[PDB]
Amino acid sequence: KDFEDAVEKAEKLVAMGGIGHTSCLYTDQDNQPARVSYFGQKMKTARILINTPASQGGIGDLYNFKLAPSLTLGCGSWGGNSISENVGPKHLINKKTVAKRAENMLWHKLPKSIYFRRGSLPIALDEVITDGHKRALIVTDRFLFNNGYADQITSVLKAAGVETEVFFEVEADPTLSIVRKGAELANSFKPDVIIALGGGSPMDAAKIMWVMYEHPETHFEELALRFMDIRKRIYKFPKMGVKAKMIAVTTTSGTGSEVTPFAVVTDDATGQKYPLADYALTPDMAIVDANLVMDMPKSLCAFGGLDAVTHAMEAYVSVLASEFSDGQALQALKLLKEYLPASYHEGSKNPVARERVHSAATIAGIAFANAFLGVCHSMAHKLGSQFHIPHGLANALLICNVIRYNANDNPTKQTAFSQYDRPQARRRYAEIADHLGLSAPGDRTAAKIEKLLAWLETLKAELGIPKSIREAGVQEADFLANVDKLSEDAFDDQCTGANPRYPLISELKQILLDTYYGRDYVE
Amino acid sequence: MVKAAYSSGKPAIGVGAGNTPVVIDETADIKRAVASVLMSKTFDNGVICA
Amino acid sequence: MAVTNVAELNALVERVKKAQREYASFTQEQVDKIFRAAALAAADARIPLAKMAVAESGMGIVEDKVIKNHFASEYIYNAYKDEKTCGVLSEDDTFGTITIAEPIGIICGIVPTTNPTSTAIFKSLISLKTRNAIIFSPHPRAKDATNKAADIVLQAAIAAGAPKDLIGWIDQPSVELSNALMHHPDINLILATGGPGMVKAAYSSGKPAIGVGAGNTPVVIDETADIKRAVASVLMSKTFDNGVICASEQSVVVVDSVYDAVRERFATHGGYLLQGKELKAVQDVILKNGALNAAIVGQPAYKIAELAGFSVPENTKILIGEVTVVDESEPFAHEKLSPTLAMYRAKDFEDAVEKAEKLVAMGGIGHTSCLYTDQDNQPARVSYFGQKMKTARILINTPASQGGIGDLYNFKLAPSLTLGCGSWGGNSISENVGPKHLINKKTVA
Amino acid sequence: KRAENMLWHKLPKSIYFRRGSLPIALDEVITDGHKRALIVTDRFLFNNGY
Amino acid sequence: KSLCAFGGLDAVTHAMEAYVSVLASEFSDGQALQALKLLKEYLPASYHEGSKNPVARERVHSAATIAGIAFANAFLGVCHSMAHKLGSQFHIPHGLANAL
Ligand SMILES: NC(=O)c1ccc[n+]([C@@H]2O[C@H](COP(=O)([O-])OP(=O)(O)OC[C@H]3O[C@@H](n4cnc5c(N)ncnc54)[C@H](O)[C@@H]3O)[C@@H](O)[C@H]2O)c1
Ligand SMILES: NC(=O)c1ccc[n+]([C@@H]2O[C@H](COP(=O)([O-])OP(=O)(O)OC[C@H]3O[C@@H](n4cnc5c(N)ncnc54)[C@H](O)[C@@H]3O)[C@@H](O)[C@H]2O)c1
Ligand SMILES: NC(=O)c1ccc[n+]([C@@H]2O[C@H](COP(=O)([O-])OP(=O)(O)OC[C@H]3O[C@@H](n4cnc5c(N)ncnc54)[C@H](O)[C@@H]3O)[C@@H](O)[C@H]2O)c1
Ligand SMILES: [Zn+2]
Ligand SMILES: [Zn+2]
Repeated sequence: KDFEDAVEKAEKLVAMGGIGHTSCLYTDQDNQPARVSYFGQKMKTARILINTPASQGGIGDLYNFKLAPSLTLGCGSWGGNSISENVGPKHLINKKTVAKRAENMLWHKLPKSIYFRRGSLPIALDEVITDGHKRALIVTDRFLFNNGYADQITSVLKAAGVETEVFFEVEADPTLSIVRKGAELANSFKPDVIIALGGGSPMDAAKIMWVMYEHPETHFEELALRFMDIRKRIYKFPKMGVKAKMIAVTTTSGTGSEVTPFAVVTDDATGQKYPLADYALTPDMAIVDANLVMDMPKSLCAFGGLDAVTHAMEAYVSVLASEFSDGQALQALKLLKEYLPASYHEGSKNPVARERVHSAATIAGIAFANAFLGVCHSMAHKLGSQFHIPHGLANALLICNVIRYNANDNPTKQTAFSQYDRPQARRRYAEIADHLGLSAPGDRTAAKIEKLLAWLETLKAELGIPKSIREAGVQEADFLANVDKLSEDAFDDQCTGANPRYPLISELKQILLDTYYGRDYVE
Repeated sequence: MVKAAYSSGKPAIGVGAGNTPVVIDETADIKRAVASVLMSKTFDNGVICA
Repeated sequence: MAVTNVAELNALVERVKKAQREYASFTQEQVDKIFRAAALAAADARIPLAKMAVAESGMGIVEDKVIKNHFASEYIYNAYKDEKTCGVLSEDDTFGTITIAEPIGIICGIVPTTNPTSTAIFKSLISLKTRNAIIFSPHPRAKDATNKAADIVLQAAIAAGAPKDLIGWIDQPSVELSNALMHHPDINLILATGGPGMVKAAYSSGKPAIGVGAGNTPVVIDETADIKRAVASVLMSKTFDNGVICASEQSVVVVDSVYDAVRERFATHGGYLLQGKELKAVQDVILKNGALNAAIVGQPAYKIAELAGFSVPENTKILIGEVTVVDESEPFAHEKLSPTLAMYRAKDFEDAVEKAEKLVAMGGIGHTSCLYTDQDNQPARVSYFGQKMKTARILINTPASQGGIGDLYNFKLAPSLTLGCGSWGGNSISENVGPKHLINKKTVA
Repeated sequence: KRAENMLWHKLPKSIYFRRGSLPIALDEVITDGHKRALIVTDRFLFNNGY
Repeated sequence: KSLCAFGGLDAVTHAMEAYVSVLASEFSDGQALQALKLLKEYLPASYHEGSKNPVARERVHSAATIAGIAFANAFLGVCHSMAHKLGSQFHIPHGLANAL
């Protein structure tokens, strides 16, 4: 009685004899394009013939010139076949492939402008004035707002005629609860530039509230998913910068978060530190000036400067370490060898040493933005979030054992990478020990690692660092009850995938036990 | 035969039988649709598949 | 819910057949929502699924099943992220052809015991990508790890928009319950991975079956190779999950020009060269009754020597036996599924390929070979090796465990954990199985 | 008092490099919505398939 | 071979003038010295061999860009000022002019 009833009767006529062989349809194929697609969607055959005699049109190269000519017409898995096509010579081939080795594409991604000198805070802030920005949001710490550090930015900004607003309610660790508070302030103010004034946690909380202001429907449970490789991850970060730029003014001289695509934020429901890593979190401008670093106390200068040593030391031995980030990893260790003892003792009376340490933390930030950290920062994120040890103190205790852990000739379960030839972390640790001049002109490879370990054993001695985690204020009844949970949490903290060794969970608790009791790790 | 060709343990490329339901709606060419059915169904007295 | 015998098995397939025919009418847009959310929660549970598969079977390293469950959930998502499999694939206006994709239907899924949870992630993701269902029948040794792995993908898909019962699994397998599933009248495909006794059974039921076989991996290291690369890549891939992976390096063939330098590079590192009494003490522990015993499959290298009757150091990783004959009488020329090697010596490069041609004769006819040489300065040897070896994939300067599966070291092989061998080994694919093998392309001429 | 001139470190937004990363980097400019491209080459590089 | 020797010696002068310049800061001193370390060890190897030592032809192609990181932010000295005039007057190719 209708066209749509005729296809219904035809669907029951391919039910009795032959499930997916061949149907046919006669209509004007030019004036009716909606009926030739409804008939192709309903009929469960292998070939759909239109205005064609089915004997000459079922076989190929007649009336169509695009079907493959054959006299054995397949029906697919509807009729119990495995072709669903016309059988030709391409079904009897057994294709054999020869796959040669290729290397993973590396990169060197930085902010668009890294401005740095002694007093280049207002000269760099005049660039964001002339770019047409009229509404700015400034994310600071609570200490920096009460000490006039946030007033050095608002005085230059409001003198040119922009609308500023200061969010000064971040903590030492940027939990997720104080991020959605600033993201609620963001879309109620609608800024055009987010200035992340601060050293660590004020910058990591500003990068995530840059996401939730740009795309307010993103889930934190999908940002914190651990990938195996970037450019092949499941949750792609959306393209940001469509209504808000990011300026990154740093104050502490230990963390290069102004150039790295990292944002370590706490979940605040289970108490876990999650390093969120994708290159959409890179700021558009990093301002590293040493006028904000002069009045830094001695406890923050020693915690920061020893953290930036471990930044350039793990980015040099990593598997993603190429020739582009080996010069910056060694330059940041040359400056931190000569000036970090001078910047701690002399403090603010020796400004030319406080400036070089503040630059060497950012140069180390160039290194591990493109060649990520190893297993020392994977354990330091869990050790710092469990017992409230500040970041910079945690990885300073751990670095002397990870160097003895990674420097092995035949390690158990070396990692998989196409660029990484063999386990060669012991040679690259010896290339540091003579670039810094720590070695005599005649030495073996195993003797240069001892002079490297003896250097940062005295460097932590004259900087007020304790010898163990027990001397840092951790009870043995509390540490030994969580040393199995922290050894499994550090296995999947997304910095594990760049270590030269792929660590076992039994080996990661051996480093944590030998660092609490003050021993040295021996396999 | 398709049930027997896939019953021996070996990779098999089998094909089956089949009907061919034809739909001739109201906007078709009646002089083409009738003369093409008579040509293809009498082709070798309809021993051809499809 | 549970399935233990044939009376409620037919109630499981009839539940799946009802819920698949309303999933077969989905669009391209609302399948990519399901396929993304299923892979998003399958990589989230890479840690607990890896600890269950070692607690159940006890034949692997827990740290290696993490990056195998991660490979089966984010590399399978990345290659088939935007691939047309549901609606109109192509269309020609000058020739007048429309190519429409379809589903196949219910698929019998047969997982092995070596990869009990990673293939359950892989076969589930490529099934609901092509809008069809799958019924799992796990190995009885590791039945609880597979049924838990398919449950995380199912409960994440229903929250995304899938039907109520799309992925089913046999809760308690048997040799009769699995045979009753393969002879069911309303399933259409058998995705079956296992040994050579299973491929003969998967192609014996009257149904189109996509089977894969086992296989050796003869390695040819000629005189112009990188010795520091070739030794360090064999140790990485053979100790990857203690060699339970298909296409792991079961035997190497070194030329006589660099045979001594390769042995010294193996001896100073984690390899242990077996000498004299220890060589014969391990040849009677691998072949039990003319077949590979299940007591050494996936065990570490110090437990195989402990089962043989001596003691190696606890940190040794590869048991090397220098053998001479290429035959079925030598037990070291077989597939071992354990960190154990077999070093052969050849007098030339063209003699090393001849010994490698006889090493793909015993176990696995067309699975995987390998070759270590400089692929730029020697283009005539990479074409002579590709013409002589009758395998499905030829790996050059590549660890065979990470290089047999795709998207690692090559970026052009299709990533899959079911590696075909072609009609040499009694298969019908000769490729890596992806979502393009479960389509049933329909043309409109 | 003496002050110092503001220095900088300005680079391209992405510096992709390895042995064969020409088509893997060209897939980024495909997904950015670019539909019309102009390629400025030398006369030798056009006649030699580059 | 004529283009490999003209180019690789040009990139030596790129990293050597960007290291002694007055705009040379601590950010572009590591990249200026890294590009001279790679051009010392592989540029004789990349000229003699060529495509028979690809791992040496790759490091020279990377060391020219690492030197490009150096003089993008700390500009060249007086050697390239004379080489632009010496090369445009007598048609000496760039790379040969600043090498002399
Ligand atoms: N972005 C990254 O890639 C990255 C890398 C490492 C660590 N982090 C995160 O950052 C945190 C470390 O940050 P941090 O310790 O460098 O800074 P911080 O935010 O921890 O600052 C420490 C405290 O000192 C005060 N302070 C900050 N700057 C000061 C100054 N100039 N003068 C006087 N007092 C000052 C602040 O009030 C603050 O409470 C870690 O918790 C870690 O999670 C991020
Ligand atoms: N689409 C196509 O490719 C195509 C083409 C022509 C015919 N056909 C089908 O074939 C039929 C034509 O009659 P037919 O006599 O060729 O069909 P048939 O099934 O009787 O085929 C007979 C041939 O198949 C083999 N055979 C039959 N039963 C067998 C068994 N149990 N075990 C092993 N071998 C067996 C015999 O060797 C015999 O020569 C039609 O009904 C049609 O559906 C299909
Ligand atoms: N081709 C590949 O990519 C690949 C991948 C992994 C493993 N494999 C092969 O599989 C083996 C892994 O060990 P395994 O114990 O799984 O091998 P196996 O042959 O014992 O296979 C076990 C599975 O096959 C099924 N099976 C076994 N015998 C059967 C029969 N008679 N009828 C129906 N089903 C049957 C069972 O359901 C079981 O889950 C290796 O030896 C390897 O060669 C191949
Ligand atoms: Zn740090
Ligand atoms: Zn020049």
